[PDB]
Amino acid sequence: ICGDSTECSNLLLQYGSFCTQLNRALTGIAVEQDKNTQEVFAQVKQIYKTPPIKDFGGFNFSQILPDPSKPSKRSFIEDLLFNKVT
Amino acid sequence: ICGDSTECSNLLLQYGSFCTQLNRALTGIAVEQDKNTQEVFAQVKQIYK
Amino acid sequence: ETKCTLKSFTVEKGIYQTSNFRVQPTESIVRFPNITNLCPFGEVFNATRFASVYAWNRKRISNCVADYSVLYNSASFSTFKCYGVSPTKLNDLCFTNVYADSFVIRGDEVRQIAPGQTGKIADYNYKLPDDFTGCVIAWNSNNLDSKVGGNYNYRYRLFRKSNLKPFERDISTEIYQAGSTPCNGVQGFNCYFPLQSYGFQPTNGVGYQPYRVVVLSFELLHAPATVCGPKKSTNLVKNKCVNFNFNGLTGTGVLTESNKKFLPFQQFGRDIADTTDAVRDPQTLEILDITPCSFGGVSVITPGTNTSNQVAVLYQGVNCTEVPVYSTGSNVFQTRAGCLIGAEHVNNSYECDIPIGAGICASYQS
Amino acid sequence: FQTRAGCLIGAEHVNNSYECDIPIGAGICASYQS
Amino acid sequence: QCVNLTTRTQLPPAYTNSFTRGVYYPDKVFRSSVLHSTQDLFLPFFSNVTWFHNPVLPFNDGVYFASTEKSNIIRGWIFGTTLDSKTQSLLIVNNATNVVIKVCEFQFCNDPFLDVYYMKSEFRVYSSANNCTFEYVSQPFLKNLREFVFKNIDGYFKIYSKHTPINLVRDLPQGFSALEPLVDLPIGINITRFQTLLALHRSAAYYVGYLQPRTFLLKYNENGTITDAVDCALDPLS
Amino acid sequence: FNGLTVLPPLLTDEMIAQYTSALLAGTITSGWTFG
Amino acid sequence: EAEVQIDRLITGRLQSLQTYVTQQLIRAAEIRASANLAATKMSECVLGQS
Amino acid sequence: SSTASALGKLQDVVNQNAQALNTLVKQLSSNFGAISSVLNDILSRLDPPEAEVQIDRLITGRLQSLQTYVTQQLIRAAEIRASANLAATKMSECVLGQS
Ligand SMILES: *[C@@H]1O[C@H](CO)[C@@H](O[C@@H]2O[C@H](CO)[C@@H](O)[C@H](O)[C@H]2NC(C)=O)[C@H](O)[C@H]1NC(C)=O
Ligand SMILES: *[C@@H]1O[C@H](CO)[C@@H](O[C@@H]2O[C@H](CO)[C@@H](O)[C@H](O)[C@H]2NC(C)=O)[C@H](O)[C@H]1NC(C)=O
Ligand SMILES: *[C@@H]1O[C@H](CO)[C@@H](O[C@@H]2O[C@H](CO)[C@@H](O)[C@H](O)[C@H]2NC(C)=O)[C@H](O)[C@H]1NC(C)=O
Ligand SMILES: *[C@@H]1O[C@H](CO)[C@@H](O[C@@H]2O[C@H](CO)[C@@H](O)[C@H](O)[C@H]2NC(C)=O)[C@H](O)[C@H]1NC(C)=O
Ligand SMILES: *[C@@H]1O[C@H](CO)[C@@H](O[C@@H]2O[C@H](CO)[C@@H](O)[C@H](O)[C@H]2NC(C)=O)[C@H](O)[C@H]1NC(C)=O
Ligand SMILES: *[C@@H]1O[C@H](CO)[C@@H](O)[C@H](O)[C@H]1NC(C)=O
Ligand SMILES: *[C@@H]1O[C@H](CO)[C@@H](O)[C@H](O)[C@H]1NC(C)=O
Ligand SMILES: *[C@@H]1O[C@H](CO)[C@@H](O)[C@H](O)[C@H]1NC(C)=O
Ligand SMILES: *[C@@H]1O[C@H](CO)[C@@H](O)[C@H](O)[C@H]1NC(C)=O
Ligand SMILES: *[C@@H]1O[C@H](CO)[C@@H](O)[C@H](O)[C@H]1NC(C)=O
Ligand SMILES: *[C@@H]1O[C@H](CO)[C@@H](O)[C@H](O)[C@H]1NC(C)=O
Ligand SMILES: *[C@@H]1O[C@H](CO)[C@@H](O)[C@H](O)[C@H]1NC(C)=O
Repeated sequence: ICGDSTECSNLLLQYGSFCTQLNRALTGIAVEQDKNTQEVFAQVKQIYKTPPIKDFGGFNFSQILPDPSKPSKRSFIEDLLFNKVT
Repeated sequence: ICGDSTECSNLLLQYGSFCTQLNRALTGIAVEQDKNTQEVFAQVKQIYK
Repeated sequence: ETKCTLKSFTVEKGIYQTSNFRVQPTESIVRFPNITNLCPFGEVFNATRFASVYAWNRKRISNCVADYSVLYNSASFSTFKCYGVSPTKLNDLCFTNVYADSFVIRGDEVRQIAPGQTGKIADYNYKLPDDFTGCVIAWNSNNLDSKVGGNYNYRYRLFRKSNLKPFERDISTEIYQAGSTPCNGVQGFNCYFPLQSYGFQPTNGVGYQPYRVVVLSFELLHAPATVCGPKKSTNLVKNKCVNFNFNGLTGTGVLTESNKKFLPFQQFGRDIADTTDAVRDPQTLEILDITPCSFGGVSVITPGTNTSNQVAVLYQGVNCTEVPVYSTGSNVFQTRAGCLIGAEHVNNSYECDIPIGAGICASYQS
Repeated sequence: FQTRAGCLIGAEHVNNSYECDIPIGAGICASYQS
Repeated sequence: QCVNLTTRTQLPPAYTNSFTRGVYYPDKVFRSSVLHSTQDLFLPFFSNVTWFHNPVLPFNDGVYFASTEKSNIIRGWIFGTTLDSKTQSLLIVNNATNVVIKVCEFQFCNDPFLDVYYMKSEFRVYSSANNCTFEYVSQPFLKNLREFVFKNIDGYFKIYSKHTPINLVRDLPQGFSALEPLVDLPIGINITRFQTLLALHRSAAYYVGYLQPRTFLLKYNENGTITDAVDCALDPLS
Repeated sequence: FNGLTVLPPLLTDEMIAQYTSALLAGTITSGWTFG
Repeated sequence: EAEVQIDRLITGRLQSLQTYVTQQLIRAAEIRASANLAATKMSECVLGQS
Repeated sequence: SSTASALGKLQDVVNQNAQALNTLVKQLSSNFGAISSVLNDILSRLDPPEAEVQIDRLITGRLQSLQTYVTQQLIRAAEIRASANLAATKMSECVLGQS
């Protein structure tokens, strides 16, 4: 509102406390976003790992399992999804 | 808010783009209503008799 | 600060936002063009003769340095009043296209020079726009514009079909049809001459003595500046959060050399949303750049007044290069969320107690 | 053409019936073939 | 020093398409990679433009004057109300050296001209000039086409210029190019009509269009040069 | 009116009734297999 | 003075319109939630046994 | 890999957020009835007694714009939270067990 002006700050000071509620709403929004992500993804207690030998009765999961070569440790489909969207 | 008055429109023009947002919101609401009806009712691929 | 913001003498474990940090400007810089020629103002003010009110004299002055202090402090003027700019700030602004209009009116018509004013001179001889910006000066001229033999060279328009548009000149003198029949150049009944003379005499009292009135009109940022006030220009400073006064345009930021490719006719570029980005100094004609001085909120991490009374301070989104009261308190750590002072980085990995961000967080042991 | 939603110009009217891609309203819509 | 010209030269009032020419920079603010919408005076797209193959033409509000002149036969311009000493008049001439801009109560006869002898010095365009207002001199303006835009707003005479080689024979090129601001004259004249000057041999194609107030959308490239424009009211698609 | 307008819905009542008829015929004849 | 009077009328009418739009947004969100519930009920209790 | 427009929802959310930010920052360039849109100029040109009126106009306009932005943000966040709850329920019921 003021952009580093003393007079504007002095005039805004007499409008009561409107800015505290404004900042408190945005803070609640941010905390809610973090809680949403945490409660949608953190569903297990330990980190499991696939065995080095992969013989799943003929089913092929190579397209979805992570690729250690890539630094991101993301799968093929995850890379495609990340590249497709801007 | 002006009722076809030129000077009223000119005076309103210096309040920025409040009305574009208001027009956008109502169109969003209408599209939402059509989507609601379409998804609740259209769930069959064909028409049986 | 945390106690004051929470309005409580006790604080539970967590992270809180107290205030915001911002860098302060150090010095100031002024850059004005290579112009020092004086501005002729007494020639139009101390002129012997002024034109009539219906044929008011107009002059355009540019490429000069004018001092408004010498005009304001002079008490020889009867009326000194401005509209758009306070007089004390006139010396601090640089304008272009200064117009000076001079004319002579009567004692009671001084009120007619005003926006949205109704009368006779205000609508039949000279019309002032509603959105006029500038200033108006008036003074008495009885000792020089009044003759014992009577002054009749001073005339004013009296008859016209309608009113006059602002800044419109009328010189046509044709017989007026005040009835329903053509006059055909006959001044009889229902036919009056549009011009009415004056009876300026020294024996006449107040309200009829001759008065000389001039006006000054300006513009606001329509072209490169040409006429400024008395000011001194300093040099240029690179990589410093300072406030600048480039050609009357004031701002605050850090100035850096820019590689943008202007064209010989612009003065200052921008990107979007009326955000000035690069400017050109009049003296050197260099493509500069403007970047806002860094800022961001500050946060405090505490394990609770129940346990201890030592805290850690995080500056959000700020490079750990310009931290400074608590700068030399403890170690400095650089995160993706900003800089952190008062805590020690470790190579272990435990559960998260007080989240900080970017995947890292702190806990109490220290 | 005249429709329950108003008046349409620049579009032809046909007896056929296809899947709806550019909705217009009142149970009718238009598509590019013209 | 002029006489009535017996040879009543006749130039047919041809009409042709304006296409997409007549765009000039509206201000001096550099922008890059941005789409900016602004409302101002402009020549409407795909309008009807008059081609002359030297009468009196009303000035209206604005004039877009184009000439595919060869060997620089076009000389200058005349502006005024009655083109006589009774009223203030404006004259622009582009002679062999630096140009001349003069504002006086110039007196003109029926057919003013410059003329040349085959050293080259002949100047009898007018007959009298008693009271003058303004004088200005700068660099000369001059197969190759020259486009000029004249605007008289708030006592300011803005002249925007652009010259480009052309290889097409007759019709206007179907392309886009901006018109950078060339000259600003801080003199206010109540113009209503204007003329043209020719370098007659003492021993003819030009295009005229008018401006209207409307809104345009302009695209700026990386270097700040306008490369595309759209008229707001020409087509539902626009 | 004073600047307020009402837009008709895209789906008319007849088409909604036809959808309901199709759903009910499918659930009567074929059981739940048609889903 | 017409600018002053028009300004007062404009600010009042604009404020009222904003209030109306906000109420409409809230009501639309509630109706959307109800429609989602109805769609789920149709999907589950009609196309199969629950 | 080949077909585009398969990720409409996330792109729409991003576009809505960016557009809201853009219009919020663009509203700073409106007179709101005062004589100028930049507060530095009105400070450096005109005396306090009615300059303060001008800043009052600027203040009320900008505060109203900020309030509208905050309310829109709250509505959108509520919608996003509902969608996140649905996603969590689907992930618990269809990934960790046969539904
Ligand atoms: C599972 O599918 C992947 C598909 O990517 C197979 O990987 C391909 O295998 C063929 C045959 O050797 C190679 O020509 C391709 O270059 C491989 N593609 C990639 C991206 O590596 C993989 O072989 C399949 N798994 C099994 C056990 O056959
Ligand atoms: C016009 O003339 C007046 C005198 O009538 C000038 O005013 C004097 O200016 C000198 C400047 O050194 C002062 O010392 C005198 O005290 C002034 N006297 C009065 C009566 O004002 C004025 O400077 C002249 N020029 C203008 C007004 O532009
Ligand atoms: C904080 O500022 C320093 C100083 O510029 C940054 O260090 C520079 O980083 C760039 C890019 O890696 C290098 O090209 C420079 O040579 C570095 N300069 C110095 C003096 O080290 C540092 O990257 C900045 N920190 C952050 C988080 O942006
Ligand atoms: C073309 O016009 C210029 C004016 O721009 C003429 O230059 C003038 O020449 C006369 C004669 O010596 C000088 O008195 C003037 O001072 C010159 N004007 C300027 C601005 O330098 C030039 O002579 C003209 N050329 C012709 C008619 O062939
Ligand atoms: C815009 O400016 C850029 C940067 O100067 C130009 O890019 C290079 O310009 C030089 C000299 O004109 C050429 O030799 C290079 O080949 C250009 N690099 C490219 C094209 O990648 C650019 O030409 C200018 N004009 C435009 C239309 O972009
Ligand atoms: C202004 O004057 C200085 C000092 O004489 C000189 O260095 C500079 O080039 C001048 N600038 C212009 C634009 O003339
Ligand atoms: C926290 O407060 C409780 C109650 O006063 C006290 O028993 C406990 O010791 C406190 N914890 C610490 C770490 O001081
Ligand atoms: C361990 O921490 C120290 C600082 O305490 C650091 O210098 C070192 O690089 C770290 N080593 C590893 C393997 O993380
Ligand atoms: C096809 O449309 C035309 C146009 O009105 C109409 O006359 C004709 O009856 C229609 N035929 C059918 C089979 O719908
Ligand atoms: C211009 O007008 C003439 C008649 O005045 C007409 O013949 C011609 O077709 C018009 N040009 C265009 C492009 O419409
Ligand atoms: C301009 O000149 C025309 C005649 O050419 C005249 O009718 C008009 O009133 C003049 N306008 C002004 C403002 O002098
Ligand atoms: C030119 O100025 C003189 C000097 O006042 C004047 O007498 C003459 O009438 C003016 N010329 C015209 C055409 O008005």
